[PDB]
Amino acid sequence: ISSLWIAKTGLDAQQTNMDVIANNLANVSTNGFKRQRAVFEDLLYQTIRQPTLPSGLQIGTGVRPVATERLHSQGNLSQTNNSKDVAIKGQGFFQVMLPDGTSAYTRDGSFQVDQNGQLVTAGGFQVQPAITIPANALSITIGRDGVVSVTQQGQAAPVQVGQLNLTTFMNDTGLESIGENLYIETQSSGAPNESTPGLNGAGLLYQGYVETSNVNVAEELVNMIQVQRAYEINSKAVSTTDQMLQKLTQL
Amino acid sequence: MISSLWIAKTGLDAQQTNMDVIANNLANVSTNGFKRQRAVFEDLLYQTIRQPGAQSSEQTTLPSGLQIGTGVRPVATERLHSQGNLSQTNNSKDVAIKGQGFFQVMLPDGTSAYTRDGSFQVDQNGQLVTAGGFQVQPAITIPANALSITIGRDGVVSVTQQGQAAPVQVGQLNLTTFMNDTGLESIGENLYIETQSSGAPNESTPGLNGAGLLYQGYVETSNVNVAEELVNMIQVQRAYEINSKAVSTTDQMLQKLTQL
Amino acid sequence: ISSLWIAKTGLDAQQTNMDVIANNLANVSTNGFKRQRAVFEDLLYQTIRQPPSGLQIGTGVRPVATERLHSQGNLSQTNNSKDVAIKGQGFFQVMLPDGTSAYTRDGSFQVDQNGQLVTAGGFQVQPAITIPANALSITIGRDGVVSVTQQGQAAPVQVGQLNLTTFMNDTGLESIGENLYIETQSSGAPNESTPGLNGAGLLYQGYVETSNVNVAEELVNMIQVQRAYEINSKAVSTTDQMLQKLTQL
Amino acid sequence: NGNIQVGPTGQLTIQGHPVIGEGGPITVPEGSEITIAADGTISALNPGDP
Repeated sequence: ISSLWIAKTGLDAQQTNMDVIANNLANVSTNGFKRQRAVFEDLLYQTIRQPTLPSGLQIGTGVRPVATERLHSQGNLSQTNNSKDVAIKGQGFFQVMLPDGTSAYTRDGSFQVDQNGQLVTAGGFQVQPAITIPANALSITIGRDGVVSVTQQGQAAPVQVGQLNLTTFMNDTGLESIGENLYIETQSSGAPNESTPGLNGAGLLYQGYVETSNVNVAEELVNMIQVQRAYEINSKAVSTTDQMLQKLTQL
Repeated sequence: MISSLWIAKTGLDAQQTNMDVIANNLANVSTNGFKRQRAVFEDLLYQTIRQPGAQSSEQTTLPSGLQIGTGVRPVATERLHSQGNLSQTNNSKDVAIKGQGFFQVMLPDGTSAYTRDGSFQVDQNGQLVTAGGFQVQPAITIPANALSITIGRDGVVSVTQQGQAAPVQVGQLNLTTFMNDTGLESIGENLYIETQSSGAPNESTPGLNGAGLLYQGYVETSNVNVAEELVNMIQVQRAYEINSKAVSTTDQMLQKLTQL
Repeated sequence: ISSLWIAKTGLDAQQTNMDVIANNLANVSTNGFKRQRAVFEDLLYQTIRQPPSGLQIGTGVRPVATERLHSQGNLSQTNNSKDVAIKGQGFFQVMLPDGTSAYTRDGSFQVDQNGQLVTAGGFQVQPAITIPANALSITIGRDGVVSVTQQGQAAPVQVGQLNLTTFMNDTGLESIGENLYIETQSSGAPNESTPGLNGAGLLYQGYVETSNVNVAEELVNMIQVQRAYEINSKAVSTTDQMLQKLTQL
Repeated sequence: NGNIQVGPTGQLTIQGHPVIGEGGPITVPEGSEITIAADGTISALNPGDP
């Protein structure tokens, strides 16, 4: 009956809530991960048209998960004590080049250099614009302005080797996540703005630090308690409807 | 079973791998030349339900649609190849390195490995070996009547013969550099082998062409930060705590569904 | 009735999964044990013919295989001069009492009363390696050459070579218990090689390889298995009550 | 019955005898990934496109 299916919708809503909470809680300690929250939304409302009338009667059905919005706030820093790694102060992303040629955007700083010296990101993806470290680089220096340089043995000056540009978005909430700590542009995100860090609303760069995920674990645990209780409540509704229908079909 | 439980299982596995790495770091303090290792994680699939674009009305746009996501797949372990803190061992066979560079060693199978460990030894035939008879490259054979050995800052290894009032030069000890030190594949024994990621090896005497310098009488310590490892261990235990909490919560949900 | 049998096949599949999990969890702390995983498969499909061009109802599930995970287990230090573990691929070859050959990735070796190297149960390793009667120290190098040290003789007499054997298919082997595998037609002929060459692994002396069983995986798996069992029992009860209401009239 | 289906040719069908919208029967590309609006507009993404 109608009660059974609206209670099913409630159960599905709570289950998707728990899925979001679980992905949040598992992805703690994932660098640059952004917490996610599910926004729900009630379904159609049945109008029982009456034969004045300060309020009509509407039965209403269930609930639907309408969105998951990612909180794109600033995460705490972690001292990786690694020259390659870099962190972002404020808005912005590092653009990376996928194997197929389409560009993705990651706000992750765990960079490396491969055999060809390209600054790649833990999975081989080449950052953009390309930076090629020379063969015997003694050190790598990344200023807060993003310009990256190296110091060569025998030379008393940092030979500038590249510029590490950030990318800002109109609505970075609306980006689509494709796993691998990568996001890609969508109709809802608008065109990217490829800008020098520290300018035009972009963030700055920290060398030797990596941004931790902004997942608040206490909030997640309290949300888990809510989800468990709500699931048990809706299961009670399902059971009550089942008993009601039992007594109906008995007669 | 439930989308929740697989996600929580991936989270537990990720925390377990992270604890494995922390334990390997913590056990390898007081190992010469060991490089601290750290795990880099990576989120899995995202099951898209409503496309984040996909204009809803003829005008509206539906910003930030519904996508769920799973998993915490650990993508890599980077190895921090920073200079260890040298220690005054005052030993005549123990040599440390200052800067980039690896000793090359001939494995008995005929292939070459690379070690940042100068805790050397001299065997029957006079060779410089390294705690297991792994003969270095290029070979260095001490004369049987040599008395004391010295290794200059430039790798020139020479001995004092008996009666001879001169340090005759016996061998030359050169290093090797990889344009990606991190991409080496460790095989135990404090040894690394060349892979495609590290790139070709450039062998040169110390000092020249980016290599470091050689310090006799010193040994390189493991660059393991004890306090960092301890706080990592606390944080990992609590993350495992919480993920098992999520597993149990999903269990309770499912069980209440069963007795329905 | 129909749903009853298909739900029973579900129950049987979950029971097989729990049997595999129990065997994994029980053989923890067995040197060289390879954890087993059950791969299930759905049964045939009934096709209701439409006068798309039809629909399929399907029936139950069937356990189709169990694969063994032939990864490398953690080493454990035992201070025993005879225990040996393997770095990488390869198996020790042993000779069953009847005369045929089994293969074990378990290196808790001993010497019997005649000096032969046997394996905790008395099966002779191959090739025959016999320790001299007055041995002081036994050494087994990474290359498998086992040698002993006699009294005062300041030179190790080479006494054997402890080869490994590698298979084209590690998983195809059937286990006959007692930490022993024997070649099957799915595994291909053994490739007998010295350690460290041609793909075989090295040997570590004084260490035994442990089981590659992940207990967190198995506890979560047991959660899943118990919940699935209860769910399938719920389906069985539902069908049973439907048959109540059917026969009441 | 809103249980819409896509055929191999890309013809939207609530159970065959297909659906009618803004003219005759609606057709979508083979790579559907269809999303339907809050007011009916049907948008499609070829499953390997930006």
